[PDB]
Amino acid sequence: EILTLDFNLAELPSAQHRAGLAGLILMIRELKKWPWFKIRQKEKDVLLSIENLDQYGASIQLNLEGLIALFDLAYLSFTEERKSKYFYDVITPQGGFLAGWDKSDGQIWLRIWRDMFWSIIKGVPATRNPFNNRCGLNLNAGDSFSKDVESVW
DNA sequence: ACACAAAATATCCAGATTGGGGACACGGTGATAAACATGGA
Repeated sequence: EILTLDFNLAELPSAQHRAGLAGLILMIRELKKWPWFKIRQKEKDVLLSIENLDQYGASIQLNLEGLIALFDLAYLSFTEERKSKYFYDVITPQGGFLAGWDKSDGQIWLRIWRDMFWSIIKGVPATRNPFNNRCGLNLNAGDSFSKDVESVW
């Protein structure tokens, strides 16, 4: 189906509420700049359109497939191997649009952001339950997850 | 027992010299613990 949402910045009580709006706008724009997103739109009829973009208000329209694609991009994770200084691997999220803008030497700035994300915001195992299962998937292979999307939808 | 008078001018230091030589710490350590919050069937 089609689901439409509208939001205003004059009623949000927390700054993080306002920050999330810009974050999701950037995520949608990053989706709009990926060929595989257009391939998904052509095949599964993915709907994700920003209607109103002004100083105060915001509007969005999306379907189930668009939400699934957004979740796949945002919650993409991979596996990294670490050696003590007897081997151990650590699951690390991809980072979303951060990889698309980080051109620094070795993406060391990305490393700091990834460490904080797993370490504090995601200290609860909940990131790991969601993050580890998601990890290692291939977008080009059509891999997707929708068990959690149904509850959110 | 009466009265009168009770000091005046010159001068009050000159030279040479006021420290020198050596040294201003050595080692060992610079806290240790206990006091949780969210998920799926």
